Parts: sequence; structure tokens; C-alpha cells
Amino acid sequence: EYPTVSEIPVGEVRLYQIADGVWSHIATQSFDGAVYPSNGLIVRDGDELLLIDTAWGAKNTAALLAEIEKQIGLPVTRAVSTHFHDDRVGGVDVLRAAGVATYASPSTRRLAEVEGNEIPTHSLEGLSSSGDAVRFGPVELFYPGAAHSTDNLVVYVPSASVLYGGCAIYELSRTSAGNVADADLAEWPTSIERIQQHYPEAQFVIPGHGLPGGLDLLKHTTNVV
Ligand SMILES: O=C(O)[C@@H](CS)CCCc1ccccc1
Ligand SMILES: [Zn+2]
Ligand SMILES: [Zn+2]
Repeated sequence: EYPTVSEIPVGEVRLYQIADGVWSHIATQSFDGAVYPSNGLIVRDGDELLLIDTAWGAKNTAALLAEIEKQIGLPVTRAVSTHFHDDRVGGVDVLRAAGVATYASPSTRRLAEVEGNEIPTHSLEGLSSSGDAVRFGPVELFYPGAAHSTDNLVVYVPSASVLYGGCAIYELSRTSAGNVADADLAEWPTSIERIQQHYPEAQFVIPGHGLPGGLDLLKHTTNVV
């Protein structure tokens, strides 16, 4: 039922209900010769929607807003990028032009400026040190320390016990490290434990790529790194 990579043509976006007020958006994009699926989060925020990450590109993100408009019908007013890679910030310009206020930690914003990626407009205070947490509307943002990247944040929806781990967290079927050029391998396992120790009542854990799982996904990631 969860959409797979061969089912989403590059340019299209699917929405998947995870609990109500919480959806994940799935898009596809090529990366060094191959196409991969990628997840993001959507959270109902009163009469508005909070977006967690872009759909990996300008055209995909445009498709995302259109799909949101078609299936949910509420405006996306804010977005948070969980790290500096293009599958997280690629498309913030389309979001900006659509009236969406974009956010990211200052760490993410400068890591994106130096790599030449799109840069979220606003800086998120209170997450510069491992273990820091801040609330942001219907969700709580957490900076566990360097893992997939040195700036990676994870997101938690209290009212739904949904833990969005981003690309610091791997799906279950993934048994190899893959690309970790921007990671801190030595610290990764420690950052994940910080996540474990911080959201032990998580019911759903969404990886940055692939199928949903449980807290089950954390140790699996450590074991793969
Ligand atoms: O820039 C990067 O290093 C990554 C963005 S998270 C590319 C992700 C592509 C991919 C996603 C999941 C598994 C293997 C490859
Ligand atoms: Zn990444
Ligand atoms: Zn990723």
C-alpha cells in the first residue's frame, strides 16, 4: 500500500495518511544514474498545514503543493527542512513563491549556502547542541548530533506519536551504508541513541527514504553504519 519507487514517475508526488493530521509525501528523483524514492511529512496545523521537507526538486515540490491542494485542501504556510541535501531543501524556492515561510537550523542554512543548494529563509533557534529540542507548532524538532549529516534534525508529532527520522534513519530493507560522504560515522550511533533515549513512546518512525517502521529502525541503522 505504501507507494514504491517504480510506481511514482519522476515529477509526481503521492500522499500517504499516517495518522490523522499526519501524512508523508513521497516523490522520486535521480541521483548519480538511478531513481530513488524520498519521503517528507505533512502535519495539520489548525486551518493550515506544516510541511516537513521538500519533494526533492522544484518540479516535484510544485507537484507536491498541487497534490496537497487536491487531497487535503488547506494551505501550507510553513515548512522545515531537516538537513541541507537537495531531497530536503530542493524546492524551497517554489515554496517561497507559493507563500510558504521556510525554516531550517542556521547550521543547515549555512551548509546549504556553501554547497550551493536552495536556502530556507528563516533560522530555527534552540538546536545548536546535541540533545536540544524546540517546539514548532504541532511538532517538536530535535537535534541529536551528527549522523547522516552534521546538521540533521528529526521531527516528532506528539499528538500522533509519529517520529520522522529523516535520512539519519534508514528503512528496514536497507542493509548497506550507501552515500555517507557528508556524515560523521563515529558519532552516528551515538546520535541515534540520543533519539532512542528521547522519544521512547514512538509508534511510527518514518525514514527519509523507504517504508515506515517502528523504533525498530534505529538500532537497525546503527547496525548498518
Ligand atoms: O545526497 C545524498 O547523499 C543523498 C540525499 S539523502 C542521496 C540519496 C539517494 C539515496 C536514498 C536512499 C538510499 C540510497 C540512495
Ligand atoms: Zn541527506
Ligand atoms: Zn535523503
